[PDB]
Amino acid sequence: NAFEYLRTYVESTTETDAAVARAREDAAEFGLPAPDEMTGQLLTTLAATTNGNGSTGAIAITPAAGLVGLYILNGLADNTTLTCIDPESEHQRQAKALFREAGYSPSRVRFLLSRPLDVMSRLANDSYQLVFGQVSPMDLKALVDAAWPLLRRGGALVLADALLDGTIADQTRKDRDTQAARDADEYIRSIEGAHVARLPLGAGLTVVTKALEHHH
Amino acid sequence: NAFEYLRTYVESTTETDAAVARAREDAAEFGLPAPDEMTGQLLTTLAATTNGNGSTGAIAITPAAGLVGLYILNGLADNTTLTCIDPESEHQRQAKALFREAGYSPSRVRFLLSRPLDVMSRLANDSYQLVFGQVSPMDLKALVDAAWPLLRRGGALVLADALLDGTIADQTRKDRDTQAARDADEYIRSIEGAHVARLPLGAGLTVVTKALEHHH
Repeated sequence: NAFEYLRTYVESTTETDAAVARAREDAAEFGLPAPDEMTGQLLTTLAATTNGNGSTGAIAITPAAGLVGLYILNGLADNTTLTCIDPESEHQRQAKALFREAGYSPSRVRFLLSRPLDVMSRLANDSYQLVFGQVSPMDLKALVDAAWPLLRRGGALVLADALLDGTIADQTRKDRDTQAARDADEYIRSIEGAHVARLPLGAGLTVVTKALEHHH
Repeated sequence: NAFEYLRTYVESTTETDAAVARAREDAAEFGLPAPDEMTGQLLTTLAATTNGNGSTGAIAITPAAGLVGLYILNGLADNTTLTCIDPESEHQRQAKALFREAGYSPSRVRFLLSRPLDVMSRLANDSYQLVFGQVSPMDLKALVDAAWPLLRRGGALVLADALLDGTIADQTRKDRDTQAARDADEYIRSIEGAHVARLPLGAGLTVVTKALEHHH
């Protein structure tokens, strides 16, 4: 109930961006998983707060990198890049187009036509300040193991719909997916030197940031 | 409906912290406004992601600075301080005690026994990476004007319950408060070089971070 009145007021009141609205329309036309406006604003916040200094930039692992990427590019420091990863070629065309239409230079974005877990093995460790992942619950754990090394301290890994609306921790709900999402959550909460925040956005967002060195 | 199952699973699954649980019990015993566990985790994330370099640290403006402060201290870099602000002396005793009980050194915290809007005039501009405010809707605008100058670029101002559960933008709802919260929201969305994210936490959280310099 109350979630939607908040959503409605925030959505019906956020100044519309043409490039963003276009990317949201495109994603919907192709049936792609697209984080809502509130989740995107939080992506802009993290891209803006995370440290661009010494950072290559951000990584967006999702079929709809255009929508997500636009939110990230809004906050990211100019001397960093957005690296998008998806194996589908029309998704590469879909993304580069949206960036082109928005006023973005090609030098700010990089698209890797690959399966996420295959190419992350080819990126530099400790070089990224932000990683957004939109994957299947069965890939969550692998994505965490793949992304963690790439993340810099003060860096955040953002996992969309990772909580399956709370579906997890439910006797009735036996499922290949629910069980994988449950193991991911339990696994994520077990890693050391990580800050875990699980928020009421989309189907439940898990953001895990790499802790800085602490005396306490 | 779905918000609580997510909340329940996340709350019932977040590894309990003694110092934090104590601060949450204390706040409840004194009837103080206390952000839930999910909002606190997001505070840790921002304290961890924002830049401690060249920053004095964070500011917590709230009657329950102990609970809020503990979440912030978890992420904040060691070479920064948490500045708490409240005019009530038992709140100062309440906070310093909770920090003392948690393993925190007195050098990491600073308490200013003052009314927020009176003392912010006495702090250094462009020196803070994070400011959390828990105020009345009638003080929101003034808090933004007071906090903005103190915030560094890449810095975030976090305003608790600023959306009044979406209550705003409602013909029926005439009110001294709703009208002030509405003007604050409209005013906040008008400032330039600011990233505004409004999220479904508490009664509606507004976080506005100071944008970095952008060519785009």
